[PDB]
Amino acid sequence: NVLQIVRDHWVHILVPVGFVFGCYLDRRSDEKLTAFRNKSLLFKRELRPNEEVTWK
Amino acid sequence: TMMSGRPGRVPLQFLPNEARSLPPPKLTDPRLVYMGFLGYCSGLIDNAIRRRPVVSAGLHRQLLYVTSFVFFGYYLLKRQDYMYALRDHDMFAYVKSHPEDFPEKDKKTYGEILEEFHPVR
Amino acid sequence: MNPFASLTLTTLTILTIPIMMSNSNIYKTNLYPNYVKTTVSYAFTLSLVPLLMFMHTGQEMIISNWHWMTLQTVELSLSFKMDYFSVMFIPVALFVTWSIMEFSMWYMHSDPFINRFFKYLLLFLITMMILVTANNLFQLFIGWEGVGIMSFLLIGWWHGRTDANTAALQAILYNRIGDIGFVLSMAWFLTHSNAWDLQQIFMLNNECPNMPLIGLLLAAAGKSAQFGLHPWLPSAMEGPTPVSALLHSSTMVVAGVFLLIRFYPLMETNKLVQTMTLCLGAITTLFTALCAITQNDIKKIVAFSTSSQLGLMMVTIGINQPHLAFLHI
Amino acid sequence: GSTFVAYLPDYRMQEWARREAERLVKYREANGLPLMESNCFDPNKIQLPEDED
Amino acid sequence: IRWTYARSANIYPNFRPTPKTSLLGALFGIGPLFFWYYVFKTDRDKKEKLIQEGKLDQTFNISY
Amino acid sequence: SSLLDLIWLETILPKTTSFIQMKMSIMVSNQKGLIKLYFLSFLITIMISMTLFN
Amino acid sequence: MLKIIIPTTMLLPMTWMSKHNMIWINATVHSLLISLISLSLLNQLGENSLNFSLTFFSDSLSAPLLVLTTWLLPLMLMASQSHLSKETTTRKKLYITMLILLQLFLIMTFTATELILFYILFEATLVPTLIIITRWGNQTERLNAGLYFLFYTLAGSLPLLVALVYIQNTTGSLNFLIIHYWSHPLSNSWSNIFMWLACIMAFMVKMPLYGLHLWLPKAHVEAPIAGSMVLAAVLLKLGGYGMMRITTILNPLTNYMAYPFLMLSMWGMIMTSSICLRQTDLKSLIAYSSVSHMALVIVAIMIQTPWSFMGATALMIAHGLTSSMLFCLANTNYERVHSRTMILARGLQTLLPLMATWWLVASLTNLALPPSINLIGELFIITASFSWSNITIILMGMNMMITALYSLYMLITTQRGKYTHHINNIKPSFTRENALMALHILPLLLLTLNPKMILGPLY
Amino acid sequence: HVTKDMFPGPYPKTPEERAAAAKKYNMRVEDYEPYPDDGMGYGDYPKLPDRSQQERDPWYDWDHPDLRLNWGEPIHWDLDMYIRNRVDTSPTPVSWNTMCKHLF
Amino acid sequence: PDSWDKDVYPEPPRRTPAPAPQTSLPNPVTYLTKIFDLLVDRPVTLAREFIEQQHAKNRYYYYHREFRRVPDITECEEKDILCMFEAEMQWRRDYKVDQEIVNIIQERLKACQQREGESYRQNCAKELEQFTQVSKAFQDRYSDLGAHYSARKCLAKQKQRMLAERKAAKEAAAA
Ligand SMILES: CCCCCCCCCCCCCCCCCC(=O)OC[C@H](COP(=O)([O-])OCC(O)COP(=O)([O-])OC[C@@H](COC(=O)CCCCCCCCCCCCCCCCC)OC(=O)CCCCCCCCCCCCCCCCC)OC(=O)CCCCCCCCCCCCCCCCC
Ligand SMILES: CCCCCCCCCCCCCCCCC[C@@H](O)O[C@H](CO[C@H](O)CCCCCCCCCCCCCCC)COP(=O)(O)OCC[N+](C)(C)C
Ligand SMILES: CCCCCCCCCCCCCCCCC[C@@H](O)O[C@H](CO[C@H](O)CCCCCCCCCCCCCCC)COP(=O)(O)OCC[N+](C)(C)C
Ligand SMILES: CCCCCCCCCCCCCCCCC[C@@H](O)O[C@H](CO[C@H](O)CCCCCCCCCCCCCCC)COP(=O)(O)OCC[N+](C)(C)C
Ligand SMILES: CCCCCCCC/C=C\CCCCCCCC(=O)O[C@H](COC(=O)CCCCCCC/C=C/CCCCCCCC)COP(=O)(O)OCCN
Repeated sequence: NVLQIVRDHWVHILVPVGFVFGCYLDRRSDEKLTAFRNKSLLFKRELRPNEEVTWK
Repeated sequence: TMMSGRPGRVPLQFLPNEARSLPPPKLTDPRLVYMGFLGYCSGLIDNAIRRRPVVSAGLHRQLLYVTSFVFFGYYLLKRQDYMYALRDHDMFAYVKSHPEDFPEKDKKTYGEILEEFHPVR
Repeated sequence: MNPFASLTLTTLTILTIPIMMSNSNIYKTNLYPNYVKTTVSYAFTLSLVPLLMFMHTGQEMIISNWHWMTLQTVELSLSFKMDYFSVMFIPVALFVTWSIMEFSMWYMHSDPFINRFFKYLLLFLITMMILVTANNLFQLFIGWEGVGIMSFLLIGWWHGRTDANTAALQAILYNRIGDIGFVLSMAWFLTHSNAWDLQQIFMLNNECPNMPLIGLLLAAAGKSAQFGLHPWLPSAMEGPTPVSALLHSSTMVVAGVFLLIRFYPLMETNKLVQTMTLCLGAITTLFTALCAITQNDIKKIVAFSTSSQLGLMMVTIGINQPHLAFLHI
Repeated sequence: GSTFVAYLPDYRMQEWARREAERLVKYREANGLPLMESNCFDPNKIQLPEDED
Repeated sequence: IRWTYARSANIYPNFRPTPKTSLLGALFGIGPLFFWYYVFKTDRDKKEKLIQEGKLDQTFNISY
Repeated sequence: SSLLDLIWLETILPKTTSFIQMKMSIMVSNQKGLIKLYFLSFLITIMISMTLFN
Repeated sequence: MLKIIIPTTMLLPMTWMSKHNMIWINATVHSLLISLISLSLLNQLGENSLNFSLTFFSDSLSAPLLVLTTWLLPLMLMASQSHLSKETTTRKKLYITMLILLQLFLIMTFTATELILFYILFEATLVPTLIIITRWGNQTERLNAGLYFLFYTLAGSLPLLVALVYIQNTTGSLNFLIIHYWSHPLSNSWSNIFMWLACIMAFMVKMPLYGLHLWLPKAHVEAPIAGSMVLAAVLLKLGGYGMMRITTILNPLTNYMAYPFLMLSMWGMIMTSSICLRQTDLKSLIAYSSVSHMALVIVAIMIQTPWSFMGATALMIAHGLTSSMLFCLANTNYERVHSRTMILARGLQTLLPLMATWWLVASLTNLALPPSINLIGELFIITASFSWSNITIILMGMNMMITALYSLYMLITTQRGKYTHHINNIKPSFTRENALMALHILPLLLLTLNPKMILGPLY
Repeated sequence: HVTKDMFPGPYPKTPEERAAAAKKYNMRVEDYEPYPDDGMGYGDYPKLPDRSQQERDPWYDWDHPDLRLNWGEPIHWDLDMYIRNRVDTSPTPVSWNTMCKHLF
Repeated sequence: PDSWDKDVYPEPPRRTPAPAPQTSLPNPVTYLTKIFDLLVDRPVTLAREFIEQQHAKNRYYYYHREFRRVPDITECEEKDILCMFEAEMQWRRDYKVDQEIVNIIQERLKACQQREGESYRQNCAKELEQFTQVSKAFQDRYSDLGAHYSARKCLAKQKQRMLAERKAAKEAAAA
């Protein structure tokens, strides 16, 4: 019965929320290390006609 | 280092007027979040010591602890950033004004540097 | 295409089906020993064909089917050598195992754990087939240790008897003394020849030094129960008579002689190791026959007979006659 | 997880190295080059220090 | 219980430093270490001398 | 098992450390609480600082 | 890397907000889920590393250790479920909190781009283990065991902090990447010798190196089952990981510096293997076997060759799994007999056949039976040592023979013979214990199918 | 359930404590004999005969038939050395020295 | 099979004798291989053809990754970290490729030894001598680097080897 099993089963959602938050934080921290994107001498590439960034 | 005797420094200013030229810390700064976590822990310990339901005894008191910790942490972060900015500024100024003590090292390539090789046997 | 490889791999593969079915319903019924005996007989009649092809032509093949791992310049893969020795020994071993299992269906009739006993015999046979057909040193070591563990488990079959456990631990101790030399040989071959594969070892060793051959001789003496490391074989009679008939009589104990046979191209280029092999075989056969001459237990007498025959086999190895030693095996 | 580990893509680049080695050995055998070279770097680009002892 | 306690925990409180204990401890705890150190040091010095002199014939020695 | 592990290895680091620290603790903390001796030591200490550090 | 760290942190509020009768189920389920997430890290490259951010990186040396650390927690919870039945809910939650904090510290330790962060977490792991040992311990010697465990580690690791701050003051960085790329040789000097000693001794004392291994038997015997599991499986490998990370700056000083430690380890494996032959306690025997294995790992790391490093990594993983399984089996016997003495309960194969099968498989894996990864590491290290010197083969063979001897001695003494007559409280083995042994043993035989996953960065 | 006074102690030096130790280990005073008071930590523990367990009577009704021991009896310091699975000291028909000479 | 290059993995023409029965007795090998063909090779071929047509119904491609050449360690500054990183990655890739070249040569040697049978000591001199050259080169380039190997240490080893060679040549010429 909803609104009753939630009071006992609300705890289960916490570990999963932590995982998605950690993935988001990993991507957010990744966003700050783009100083050499498409500037490495090995993977120096010309952009596609509809490409702004080689990787995200 | 010792910046106590630094010239043009006011005796009891927490944040000088020249500190306002630096970007302020964001409200979502991880250090501010850690200060809020410290305030939450203080509230939980206060609940536990007084023999009260730890999680849900006083919501107003826990909110006050978190808010006070966040406020003081924000101002402390501002002062810390200003002090580190001063350190870097003085460093760069001194390096600029004393060229003879910091010469440009003649750049050298590894193909013409002889390094001893120690075999692993 | 070339049914030689398909049949030779099929025999070894079908030898393992009852092990997979050991968790099925047939393992809990009294038809399991007959099932395993039928499987062994079918494997024997199947393996009779590659021997026939070799007899007609002389077919020789190497099968490197699965690549397990590669460390730098060294590549390790599951490789099977299907030469004269393998295609001649497999039918004989399968025939003997089939006969011994049919005998055990009668001998071990009142033993509550007969399905387990039969399963163990199958496990030992599988390990011995792994040992015989191995093409590199790591696989042959796998079989080398598997047969030893099966010997330990089958000797101490009646685990309530102190002497059976003592004999099993004795066999383990002597086999580990041999394993020391085995590991020494493996290390030497990997360090110098840069391979555990037999082909590369045969190419890069025209004048094989003393150390790897001495390690191989130590391993062979340990597993074939030569004079230095002999006493474990007579003590291995604590196990059931079918175990003493299969493992410690005709199939397991010839493993050291077979190992020396497998490395015969390097053995003939060394004269001191051949001399040591000859002396060891002679002293072993004499001492074991002299022990046998006055024993009262029949199983002990026949075990000492087996040890003396192994000594004669290693004498034949010492006089540079490996194929004759294989025929005697 | 075992199935996932079994089917992990080759980020260690083993078959890539196999293909590179295959093409290099094809090129060198055909052109008469002696396979692998003893020096990893071309001696023209190393400036050794003159001893004058 | 007495057997296990005497074998494990009653040893040190009854220990007394004596010439016998001192000499046996020194021997059994120091002698093997220096013996093996001497053996391995001599072997490795010999091998290094042979390598420097170039007469060791390390052909096909790729993995170490 | 016994001679090395349970006796001599135990004697070398841990038992020796414990014995030395306990003896030093006993020596340091065994003071009768008389200001006579304390200020006599202070006088001795003051004299040493004047004559040994300059 | 935060996709693993954040769920581990969220394990704490979930545990503390759980129902009084649902802590174990939730903790086990979410720990298993966290472990599944950790599996993604195994994919590794032949190039530099998996540099997630400035703070954390992953490598094929750190990935298997992280996977083992994440996998161990559900097993520890399963083992601890039994003896904590009569405990209050708050104290059980505190125990689970200690385990979670230890996992978090280990996870952050194994990534650790910067060396002072590595030291801080490597020392932070010391507190939860100490609390577990000295709080939930059965005997009265747990206090002395905890004191030994604390003070050996701290005495070893205090000079390491001074060495690290000196290295950063001189070089300018402690980030492992810069340290590796800007490495410079160490001149044979007394100051460099003492810097080498300060860098090495902290990891040596936790291996444990022979002669500095006294704390380990006490700590392992007096700890609860979960503490013994974690100490034998993960906490011993911290020293090996640290040595592998730090020996990059100790060259060429290591060539002659290593001799005292090489001799100590080579003789101490024989010494501890022989000690295992005369032991009246299961836990002490398992602990001394761990000491022998870690001494051989020390030899591998000191030899400092690619085969040495691969063998050391494989042996670390295999030993962790095997020692955890052996400790769990010993605990299953102890919870029935309450004695912890080998000779009391005998002939248990007649009463518990499946547990006897588990005993046999664990003993065979400890015996290094091929093609188990235990023998893979053993053989790689033996070959590397033989290339180092052909005379090591004698000691290696002696160690192998004695190892087989005491492994089968431990199996035969407890499983074979005649049952003790007066012991009549030996109940059938529960499904929990059988599942614990199965989850210990199946990963080993699955990993032997893909040995490249545990062979380290030099594969 | 075992008390503090029931554990092994230090080497006995007086006849009274010798008798007390003999009573503790459930044997006669005339049959009690500790190890020599050397540096090694035997302390107060009877020095039983070095006879093996294999040569004990196989027809007595031992409480432990496999180990051939009786409940409450003093245990030899090296019991795990003589467990019928290891070194035994059973007399042989031929003397040790003659056997050594013949074998050598 | 086109799945591998025949030039990288050379094989002799594999000349085989022809059946020359000297007696009227029918040998069992031919009958057994015929029944083996009928009962094994035909269903296997049918299943393979079915699977191959199912694969041809859905065809897609994958490509070999090409890597550009970058400056090596010999032309990097003392404390320049970016070029050092690029050169180290390139050197590691070259090390892997060299290892696989040695693997190819070893496979050739093993195949020759197995194929030539009893006359391998004479008929496989070419593979043995190629392996001798490749092993000598590989040994010179990477031996004794240790666990913590890098391009800088390999360059130092090459530098000392060239210094020794130059000194020996000067001493021999000026002898
Ligand atoms: C690494 C950093 C990351 C993690 C940080 C780690 C620390 C975190 C927490 C820090 C402290 C803050 C909270 C502690 C307050 C103390 C209260 C307490 O005891 O607990 C009782 C209380 C439950 O009991 P109760 O029913 O209320 O009444 C019982 C009485 O309180 C009293 O019951 P009793 O008196 O009947 O029981 C007696 C018992 C009770 O005595 C205690 O338990 C005292 C508490 C421990 C001392 C705390 C020290 C201060 C912080 C130190 C942290 C050290 C970390 C460093 C690592 C080393 C580890 C030592 O004491 C004993 O049994 C004696 C033996 C002691 C055993 C050994 C001692 C070891 C203590 C070390 C603990 C260190 C970690 C603490 C973790 C949290 C523990 C609650 O616990 C709680 O419920 C509060 C826990 C936190 C609540 C979380 C809720 C938030 C979740 C919802 C939102 C989701 C968040 C995410 C957002 C996004 C999602 C959408
Ligand atoms: C345990 C951690 C420390 C806690 C400290 C107590 C927290 C409550 C205190 C509340 C704030 C007090 C600040 C007072 C308000 C104005 C201060 C201002 O007027 O004075 C300035 C001084 O500012 C204060 O010094 C800054 C105080 C901030 C303390 C935080 C640092 C703690 C170390 C890092 C641990 C993190 C703690 C975060 C949680 C609290 C100017 O000083 P100045 O006249 O020019 O020279 C005197 C000092 N000299 C001689 C050394 C140069
Ligand atoms: C019980 C009675 C018998 C019943 C069962 C009968 C059936 C027998 C089958 C059992 C074993 C027989 C051997 C058959 C092996 C075939 C499978 C093998 O080929 O797959 C392996 C693959 O196995 C996996 O790689 C290894 C398993 C993963 C191990 C991870 C453990 C799981 C996580 C648990 C926690 C971790 C704890 C330890 C920390 C490290 C190797 O494959 P590989 O040649 O390479 O390449 C795969 C294919 N490619 C080419 C497309 C890529
Ligand atoms: C207790 C359980 C085990 C714990 C761990 C033990 C491991 C620690 C051992 C430390 C390793 C060796 C330390 C120094 C090795 C350097 C080599 C040196 O000792 O040998 C000779 C040194 O000669 C003499 O040994 C001088 C030192 C004498 C004083 C040292 C005390 C000797 C015994 C002390 C052992 C105590 C260890 C435990 C401390 C509590 C070489 O002569 P020399 O060419 O000139 O010096 C070369 C070095 N240079 C180039 C920097 C100058
Ligand atoms: C399980 C217990 C083990 C405890 C650890 C044992 C070894 C401890 C390591 C030695 C302690 C000091 C570490 C040095 C810190 C690193 C700093 C450094 O290396 O710089 C050296 C500093 O070197 C020193 O000063 C060392 C002095 C030693 C004083 C402390 C002695 C402690 C005990 C030493 C003997 C025992 C060491 C081995 C113990 C064996 C295991 C018990 C050079 O200094 P500079 O003056 O700046 O440069 C010289 C050019 N001008």
